[PDB]
Amino acid sequence: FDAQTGSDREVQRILIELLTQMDGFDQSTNVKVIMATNRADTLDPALLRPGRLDRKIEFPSLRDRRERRLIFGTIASKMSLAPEADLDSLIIRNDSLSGAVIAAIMQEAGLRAVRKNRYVILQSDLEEAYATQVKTDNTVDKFDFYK
Amino acid sequence: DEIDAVGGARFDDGAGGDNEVQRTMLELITQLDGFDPRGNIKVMFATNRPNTL
Amino acid sequence: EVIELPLKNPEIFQRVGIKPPKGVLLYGPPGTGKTLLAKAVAATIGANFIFSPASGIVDKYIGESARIIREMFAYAKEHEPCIIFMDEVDAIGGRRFSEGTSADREIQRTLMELLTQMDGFDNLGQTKIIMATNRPDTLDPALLRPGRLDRKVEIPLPNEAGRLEIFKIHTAKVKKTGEFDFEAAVKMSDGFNGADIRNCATEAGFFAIRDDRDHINPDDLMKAVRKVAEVKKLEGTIEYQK
Amino acid sequence: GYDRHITIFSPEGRLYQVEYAFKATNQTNINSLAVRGKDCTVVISQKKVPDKLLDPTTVSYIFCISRTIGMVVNGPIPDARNAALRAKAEAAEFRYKYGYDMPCDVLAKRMANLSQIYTQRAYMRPLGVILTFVSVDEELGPSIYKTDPAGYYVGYKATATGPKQQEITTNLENHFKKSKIDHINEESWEKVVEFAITHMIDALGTEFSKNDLEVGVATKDKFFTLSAENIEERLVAIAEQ
Amino acid sequence: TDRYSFSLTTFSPSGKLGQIDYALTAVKQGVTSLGIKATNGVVIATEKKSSSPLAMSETLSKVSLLTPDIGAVYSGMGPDYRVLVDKSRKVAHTSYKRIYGEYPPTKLLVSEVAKIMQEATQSGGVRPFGVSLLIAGHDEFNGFSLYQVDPSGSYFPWKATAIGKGSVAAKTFLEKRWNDELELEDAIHIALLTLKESVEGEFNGDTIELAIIGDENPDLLGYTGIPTDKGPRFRKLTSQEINDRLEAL
Amino acid sequence: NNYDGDTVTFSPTGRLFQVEYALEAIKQGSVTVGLRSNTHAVLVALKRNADELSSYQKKIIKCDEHMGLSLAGLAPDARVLSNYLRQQCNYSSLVFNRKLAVERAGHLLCDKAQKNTQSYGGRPYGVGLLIIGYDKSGAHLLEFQPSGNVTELYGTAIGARSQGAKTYLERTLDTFIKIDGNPDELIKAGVEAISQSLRDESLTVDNLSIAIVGKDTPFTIYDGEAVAKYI
Amino acid sequence: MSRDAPIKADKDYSQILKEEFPKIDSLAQNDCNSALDQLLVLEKKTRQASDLASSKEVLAKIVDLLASRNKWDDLNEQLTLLSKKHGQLKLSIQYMIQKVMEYLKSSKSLDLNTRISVIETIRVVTENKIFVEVERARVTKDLVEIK
Amino acid sequence: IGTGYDLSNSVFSPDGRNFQVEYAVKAVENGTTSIGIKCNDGVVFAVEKLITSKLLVPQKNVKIQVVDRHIGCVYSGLIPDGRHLVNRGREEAASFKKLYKTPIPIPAFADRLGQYVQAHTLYNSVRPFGVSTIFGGVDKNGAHLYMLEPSGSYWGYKGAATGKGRQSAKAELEKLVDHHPEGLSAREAVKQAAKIIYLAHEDNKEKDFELEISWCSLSETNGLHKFVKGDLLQEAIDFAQKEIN
Amino acid sequence: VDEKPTETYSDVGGLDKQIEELVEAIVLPMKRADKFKDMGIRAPKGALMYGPPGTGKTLLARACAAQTNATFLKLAAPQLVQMYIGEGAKLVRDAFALAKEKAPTIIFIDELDAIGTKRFDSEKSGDREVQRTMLELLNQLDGFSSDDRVKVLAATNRVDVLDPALLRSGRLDRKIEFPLPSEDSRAQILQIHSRKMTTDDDINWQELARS
Ligand SMILES: Nc1ncnc2c1ncn2[C@@H]1O[C@H](COP(=O)(O)OP(=O)(O)OP(=O)(O)O)[C@@H](O)[C@H]1O
Ligand SMILES: Nc1ncnc2c1ncn2[C@@H]1O[C@H](COP(=O)(O)OP(=O)(O)OP(=O)(O)O)[C@@H](O)[C@H]1O
Ligand SMILES: [Mg+2]
Ligand SMILES: [Mg+2]
Repeated sequence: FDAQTGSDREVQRILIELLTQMDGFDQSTNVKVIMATNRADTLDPALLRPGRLDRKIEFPSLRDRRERRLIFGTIASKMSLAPEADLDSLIIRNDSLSGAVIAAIMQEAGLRAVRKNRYVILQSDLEEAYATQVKTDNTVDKFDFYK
Repeated sequence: DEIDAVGGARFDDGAGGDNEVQRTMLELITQLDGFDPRGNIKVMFATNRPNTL
Repeated sequence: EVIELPLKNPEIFQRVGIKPPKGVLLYGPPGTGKTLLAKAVAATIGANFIFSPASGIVDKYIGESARIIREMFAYAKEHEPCIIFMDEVDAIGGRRFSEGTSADREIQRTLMELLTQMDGFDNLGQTKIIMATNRPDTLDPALLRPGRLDRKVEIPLPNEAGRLEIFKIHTAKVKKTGEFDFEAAVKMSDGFNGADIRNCATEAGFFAIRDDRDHINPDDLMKAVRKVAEVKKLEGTIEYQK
Repeated sequence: GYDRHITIFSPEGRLYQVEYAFKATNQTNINSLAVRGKDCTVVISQKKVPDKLLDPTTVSYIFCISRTIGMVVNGPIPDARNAALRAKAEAAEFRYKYGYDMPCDVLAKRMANLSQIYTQRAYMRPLGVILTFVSVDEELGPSIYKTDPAGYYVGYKATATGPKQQEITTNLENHFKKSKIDHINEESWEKVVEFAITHMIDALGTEFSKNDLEVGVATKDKFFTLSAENIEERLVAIAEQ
Repeated sequence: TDRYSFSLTTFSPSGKLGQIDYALTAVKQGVTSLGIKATNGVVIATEKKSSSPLAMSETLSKVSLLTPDIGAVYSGMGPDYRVLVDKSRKVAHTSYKRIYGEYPPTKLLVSEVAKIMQEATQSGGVRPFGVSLLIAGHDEFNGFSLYQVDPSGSYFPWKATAIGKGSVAAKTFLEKRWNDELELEDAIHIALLTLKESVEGEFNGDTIELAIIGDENPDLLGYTGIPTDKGPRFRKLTSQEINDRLEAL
Repeated sequence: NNYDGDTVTFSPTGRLFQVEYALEAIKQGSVTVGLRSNTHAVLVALKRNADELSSYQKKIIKCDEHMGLSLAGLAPDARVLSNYLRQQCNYSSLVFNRKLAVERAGHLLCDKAQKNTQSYGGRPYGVGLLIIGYDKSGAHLLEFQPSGNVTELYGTAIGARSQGAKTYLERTLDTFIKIDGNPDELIKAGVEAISQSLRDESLTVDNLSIAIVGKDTPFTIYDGEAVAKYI
Repeated sequence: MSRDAPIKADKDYSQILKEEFPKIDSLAQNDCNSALDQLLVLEKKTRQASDLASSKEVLAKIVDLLASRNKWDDLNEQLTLLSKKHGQLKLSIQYMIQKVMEYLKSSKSLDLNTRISVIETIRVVTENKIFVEVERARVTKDLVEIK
Repeated sequence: IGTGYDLSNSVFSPDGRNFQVEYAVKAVENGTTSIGIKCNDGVVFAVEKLITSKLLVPQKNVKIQVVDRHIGCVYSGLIPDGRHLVNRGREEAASFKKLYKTPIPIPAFADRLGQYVQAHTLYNSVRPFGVSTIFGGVDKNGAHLYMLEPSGSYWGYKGAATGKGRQSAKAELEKLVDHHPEGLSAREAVKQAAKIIYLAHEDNKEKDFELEISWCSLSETNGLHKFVKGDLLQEAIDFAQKEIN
Repeated sequence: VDEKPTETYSDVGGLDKQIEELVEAIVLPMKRADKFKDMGIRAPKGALMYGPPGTGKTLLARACAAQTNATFLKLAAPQLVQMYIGEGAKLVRDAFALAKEKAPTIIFIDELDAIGTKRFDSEKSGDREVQRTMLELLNQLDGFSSDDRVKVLAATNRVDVLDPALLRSGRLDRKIEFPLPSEDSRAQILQIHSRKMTTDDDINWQELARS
């Protein structure tokens, strides 16, 4: 906090008010506030000490190959797939790929199918569409002289 | 007096830029010639380094 | 594929069994026509079209700035199908910071809302967002995020084909003696963008104020291409895209 | 303050100075696509010629370095001629001291070492060019070796260069997956020129006229460049495909 | 010209030599490589890596023969290895193959390449090499021996070790699986097993370059009938041969 | 700003600044005026003492038996280049038995000053010479700029208040070219030229140093009471 | 697709080819492939109007093929080839193909021939889902009747 | 981003550009107009040589120097720096003449200078040249014409130009090549070099100028580089007056 | 404007070509607004004046004020930046809104390094107060706003430091360079200041110009 602007002073008041009454919410039949943040280096540690927020859940952006194949598999069961397509060709390509990017990738493959005028998602579509929404080369791009 | 502060030569650096120092310096410059005649105002600069200017 | 189709027929997306896309991010080097592309599609599609500079919704006042933004989608839903168009979302879609000042931390309060407004538990029916940006690199990672915005259209610099088309769009309109110099000019005019082309027509036209000709010479076209080229290169080159 | 201003290491273990060369390569906007035929190697490249006043015969990015080794240059044209001169020279020297014409493999490693030394000086600027050396060897057959400003190189089944080369890499990779044979096959070199030109017309989404192409083919015991007159006879040959 | 005759490795103020520290960062960016010393061989191992599949791996090399009795394998920068392999072959001929007529012992050659290291941690206009090498070999009086030559210019004799991005996890696996009798065939099963946990990309006999410094093969000697000399002890394993031992996991 | 430290660093104005700086050494320098006709060249220099006890510093260096140069910059810098000109004038007499052309001698001079200004750890030479001589195409007056640049003029000046001298030469331009054979008159026309570059310092028999070269007169330096007829 | 040259003229050029149609018929007897070439060389013109005009002729040869009892195979392969190249437009062809299906009905061929022929026709419209979809169900009910 | 990147030249800037050498194109921008018309039988150089004072000696200064007997070299920008680049190619050409006893080809000579300017950009210790040259001549392989940028870039040319009036020149040379895209005469091209120096004198119409013209032509000069002087030079002058009227 | 002192074009001594280039982009589309409509081309959206300091870019604008007799909105770029959140942006939109009304218009901006540049992305700080007020400037130059009755005259003595989005022909169409006086032009300058104080005719102006 800068702690001289009104914008900041008003959030100071909120932050103490939530925290105080979180202790008030103790010994109730209620399970206390669930809250999420895509960031985590920006939070005050006064929330993060025991007796307020207790359980800290980790979510990775890494997945192992058995756990990856499952995400592609549930989304693809909801859509239609050619008997000429497979999902085990899709997961070897990346070593790192978070669960939502899999969702969008699956979208792309089915969007591409409208262009081609296809009911099914043939693997051809699927492969081309896979490479779209990957990107992120800046250390393997032209920078293989670090291996 | 002493415009080693508020006198840094303008450069681009990608950290934040020299924006706070030069904001003040550029206000000054425009009122030392106007876009209209300035009144009777004599201005004395005094510096230790005419090289940060 | 994203804007016309699920408005007309979401029955197409239903065949495959897949969700319709919403959220388009357009990004490009400047003068590639990214603002132009949206202006053109707003008069065609024939739904309600909210036009929104991203930098006129931020007030002084404390979270009024967020109050406007929530309303903007709540209006949209109620006029559905509707389109929310945001220009230059570097302004309030900036990087995370949280080591800034009070001014920048304000930006976090408006951004955090707009992120939840797009996807939460609240779903959007046929509300579609086209955001335009001059760099996807200095936008927030949470915004940029796959699934937050769906289709990621690159707007490239006009290809060897494209150059000819653009030159013809601005030259049909003018008075001229008859210009057959585009065969030379497209060749000369490499490393340009759409805005500089549109300027070459204006520039050729200013040589004819001097000649007192009421027609633009094809000779005047050769000069224009050069006049634009030199100044452009010198004063600063243009952005590269990831 | 001085770690990204000579080729010394940074707190990261990276050499940014070496890295800026790789960001200079793609500022010329010249594309290249190179495939190994059955008994030839064909490389096709753009030849942008901006102004009317350039004499087009002189504009080139195919350099003859030997009878068997051509060298195709992407990156600025000053750095191109200095890498090209050093190459011809080393080719002569090899012939001189070892008594056979230089094999490509060896020229690839030779220009690589000179690249390596240029990033371990402090008074030498690494040449910012990606050179692709195309050949037909009598021991290792048609090859492609691509060197780069750092001093790494690897052989290639095909390779592309330029700023739109991400696109070109995609077409060629699909092609060699589907077929399942590492090199393109077709006996006559003329028709590998045809297949190669189609793949550049598909990838870049642009057609090419005779002055926009400049094509080099290394066949057996000779490297030639096709005259722009002869390149049209190939452009017509795509009209019956 | 040259006016760069001042060292760019300089003492840092709280101690340490800053360039050599930095260069060791650049070692741990690169591929993962390991070596296991048996009682009758040394095995060395590395993973190939390309820009795209369009690169060939057939013409690529990352394990090189310095002398027929002494091989090397690196983890760190590709460019620096490439020149330093060639300088290693050069000093090995010029300073023991013209003077004592034969290939140098493993202790001696290691000591020479550490001095090549040393004269780019010092002198002007130069920074440190950005590799760390295992230089494994066999000499007639110190047995099989595995070394690690580093950006500092030190050497350490080892019995099994690993270098590269998966170094931390690799050596703990190797500490617990080491034993004071291994055969060379038993050594291989350790090295492959470990290198499989550091790969997450594709695994094949074409993408793992594996080398043994076993025992003598007269089929690579090139000739027969001088029994005084005994063929390459160094023998790089072909893709077909490696693949069987992969199934053997 | 930071562009001024060395001789290698351009410069956003198209310049290099250090050569620009060395050109200001000529300006703080004393005046010498050259004028030529079609038959005799004249250098008219104003010598400069420090104090009353002091001597006056030689401003005209006879370079050869038909060449003389005059400094208007650094005295140490003038000594280096003068040797170099003598050397190449003597190398021409020895090898080709040829009086070194005046037009050629500006090109030899040229390149000695360029090669230290392109180089690191060198500097430009901050001295401008006016070089007279009489060769095979007649009288010549060269102005050597510390920029390296050589130009051939009918009359020039360099120094301080020098502009006032160019003007005297600029008026009297169509007169002096036409008087030939009469060295008395050229000399006087050059004394009056350098007198409009005064500002309370005057001219005397220890300030004025004249040297001429003619068709019919080899290189002569007049000083003392031999510049007492020609005030 | 569309072009600014073969609108009116080329429609009149297909009317010239129709006066040359009996020469084509007489040529079809000696080798069917020789007759077939002229109608395919006409279908290399981009324009919707001229596309519809040209293909009538191709369907008119496809009665000749269907009439003969060893030439019925050829038309199946051709229509495979028509989907695969690009046709010349994707509006034109989908209608013309139905006329082929129509002909299958009224030809009264050997039962052996009819079975194979309807399988070859359906294989083409397997991944597709536009106009084609409707047609496909129309020939499959008829194929299912034979079985 | 980091501060530096303009104090040397074997730095690259973070965008892969130079500095000094990009700064060096602005040194060349202050220079005198200089054009080259490639005719079928040779080259015609012409250069605006300013009379900057009334105290200069007319027709006794030149900026067109011959290298060997058949390659004219003509430069603009830093004039002393420019003589040094010509001087290097007189040593290089002379070495070629001894070793192989033929006059150095225009493509061979282009190659020899080119390296030289490029070599000064590879060190932090030598200042990159701030001149652009137009050079060509007639050799056994025909006529060729080259412009060599300060960047150590050169290309073939049918007309090239440099200096301040490069804007008007480049535009006026497109017209001459659209009058005669099938070639033009070397006698004729003297007169056109005159006309395109006087139209390009309009960025620089403050002052007065001497036109210097030279040609190397196969059919009037026998493929040797000589100066355009006497009556022919005065015809071209009278030509230019009547055009600008 | 309240009428800024007339300098005419006898106190913009020398630099003819710049006055010519400037009046074409700013003064003709006002007066001769009919002739470009006929030619079917569009008028500029602006001119930029850049060069070394002291070359009278500010002088030429002051002149231009007196000559066109339309509303001239004087602007200094650090005045626009404001410490209350996006009230710097309120200043952009209002000033330009104002220019629609009082049309035809000229906005003269002095400086442009206080709307700085767009290059910041580093976690530690940034200043995204400067960026926002700049990105608002661009949205007024865009097609949905007026631009055919609002000319923007921009003057700066750094041009390198600027972000490419202010630049490009079509935001600021003209890229006018100011050089320093020529030999003859220096003479012209000196003689136009000297009318204000006493002189004698010994003074030869030529000598002074040479110096
Ligand atoms: N793609 C294009 N085809 C045709 N005209 C174009 C194109 N791009 C730009 N132009 C022309 O140039 C004008 C100016 O471009 P415009 O201002 O729309 O660019 P932008 O890329 O959206 O800008 P900014 O980066 O400032 O947001 C257009 O109004 C149009 O006349
Ligand atoms: N060409 C000129 N003719 C007449 N007077 C001039 C000329 N150039 C400049 N001046 C005078 O010099 C004074 C100071 O220059 P001014 O501040 O106008 O320059 P600028 O280059 O627009 O500067 P900055 O970018 O530093 O604000 C002017 O007010 C004017 O009186
Ligand atoms: Mg100012
Ligand atoms: Mg916009």
